[PDB]
Amino acid sequence: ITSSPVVVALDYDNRDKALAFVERIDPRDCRLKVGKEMFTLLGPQFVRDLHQRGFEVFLDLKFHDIPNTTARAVAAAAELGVWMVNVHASGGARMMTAAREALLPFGKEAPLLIAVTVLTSMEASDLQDLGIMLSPADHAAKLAALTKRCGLDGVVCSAQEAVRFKQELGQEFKLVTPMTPEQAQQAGVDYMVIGRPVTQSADPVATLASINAS
Amino acid sequence: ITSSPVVVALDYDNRDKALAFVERIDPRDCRLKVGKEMFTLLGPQFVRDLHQRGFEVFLDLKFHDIPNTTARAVAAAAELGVWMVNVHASGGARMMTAAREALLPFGKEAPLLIAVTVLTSMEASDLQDLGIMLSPADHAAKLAALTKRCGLDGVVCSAQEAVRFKQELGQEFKLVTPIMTPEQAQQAGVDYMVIGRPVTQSADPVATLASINASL
Ligand code: NA
Ligand code: NA
Repeated sequence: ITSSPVVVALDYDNRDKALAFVERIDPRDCRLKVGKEMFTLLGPQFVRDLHQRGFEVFLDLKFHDIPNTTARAVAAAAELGVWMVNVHASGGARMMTAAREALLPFGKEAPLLIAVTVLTSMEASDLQDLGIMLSPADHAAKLAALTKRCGLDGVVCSAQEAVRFKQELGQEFKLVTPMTPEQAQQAGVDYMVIGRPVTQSADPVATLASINAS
Repeated sequence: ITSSPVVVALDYDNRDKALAFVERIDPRDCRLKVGKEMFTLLGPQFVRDLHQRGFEVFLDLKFHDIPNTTARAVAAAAELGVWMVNVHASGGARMMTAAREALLPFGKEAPLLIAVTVLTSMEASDLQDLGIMLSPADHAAKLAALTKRCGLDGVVCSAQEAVRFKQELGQEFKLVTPIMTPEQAQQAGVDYMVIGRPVTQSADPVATLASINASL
């Protein structure tokens, strides 16, 4: 297992460079996130290699499709054994319900099922283009609320909103964040994705130690 | 390369079933669509395996992420040599621009870059949960217009919007459709037509395809 809430983003262009960083660290100190870049390049096999090496994996593919296809993609993630997988709440309640129901047969050995609400990249201008008058946080709030209605395990959101979300949605609703690793823990966050501060550091392990220690 | 506008959806749950079907057909008669069902199970190597068999491939993963991540995913698809790849218009105009710019190094060898607008699964009630009061057809038209503004090659849409989108967006702008029949889809202006079970679960898929192509 691992006591850490830290998930280290592996956003590498190349297999060996990723694994050479992964050798330098220990499954006890963090989990790993595998996103669309490395998955499109290497496939589930890279996730298996991380599993061999003892790590738990957040498969961050942000599934956004019709309900049958998302349910089958999420079930494939569960068959792969990953620890967390995410879907777009923008896919709607039926799609999330279907992703949830696909995991029921896996029991307590299913990955956590997290919704992306509003991508951290989106400003209000981006939202106007798509016909969303609200602010990024009000729309994210509405999507988070829809996510909890469908019984998913939690949402991706800013640490700024952790306070507000743990309020409206409950303590057990997991908040994943893609404001210090101390300030965020106190404000509600459950797991913390951190990339370059760890992967571009000199002693990622010590950096890991330092974040963890707080 | 085939002259057929048919793209047969590979939505199997294992490699051997998929290959049993694919080895029955000829790459001159159709293209193949690989979506999340099979990419999450078998990864990019399955795409390379289909190319070894001579097929062109629509990688249907519907990338919806921040711009710099989508852009890397799109370039990974072009490095794979796929014929088509898609993204969600919902990711916004900067994500689509970043996707298009990721294909500039690949020149004429680049995949066609297509944006999903509204998934065919979404009814008005599914959209209202999200704060969209526009009808699906109108929300898709809005996303389709944004897609063309960003310089992408076309959109996924229903044959029911085909005539509309060709009027609004022009003959060059590609329409990929996933009840109207093939010939009627063509007549409406659809460029490429994804077809799944009618072919994959047919008695003789070689014969079902040939009948489809004959009407086109
Ligand atoms: Na995000
Ligand atoms: Na669709």
